[PDB]
This record gives sequence, C-alpha cells and structure tokens, in this order.
Amino acid sequence: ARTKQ
Amino acid sequence: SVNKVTCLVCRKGDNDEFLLLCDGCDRGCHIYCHRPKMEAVPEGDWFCTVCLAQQV
Ligand SMILES: [Zn+2]
Ligand SMILES: [Zn+2]
Repeated sequence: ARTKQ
Repeated sequence: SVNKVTCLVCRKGDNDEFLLLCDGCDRGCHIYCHRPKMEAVPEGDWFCTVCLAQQV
C-alpha cells in the first residue's frame, strides 16, 4: 500500500 | 487527485506520510486514525470500507 507522500 | 486526498476519519489531509491511500478508490485514512491499531503502512493492498462493501 502507499501513502499520500 | 492525490494532493487532495483526506482521511476518512478525521477529514484532514495533513501528515501525508501517515496517510494511507485506498487501492480501490480515491479515499484515505491516517494509520493513526485507523481502528483497530495500525502501526505501520501495510506492504500489501489496502481497501477502504467503501471498497469492501463492493466485494462479494
Ligand atoms: Zn485522520
Ligand atoms: Zn476505497
């Protein structure tokens, strides 16, 4: 999963 | 989109590196707002509550 960063 | 994503729980878009993005839609959630406890960003795919409701 990834982040908004 | 992505700079516009906000947390489903607290509704803020700050603390980007903690702000988990749904793999099924444009929603997000801070790991620290999530319940039960999520200590770290997961390695696998993550689906929000809206996306889960679409599953069969
Ligand atoms: Zn939040
Ligand atoms: Zn979703």
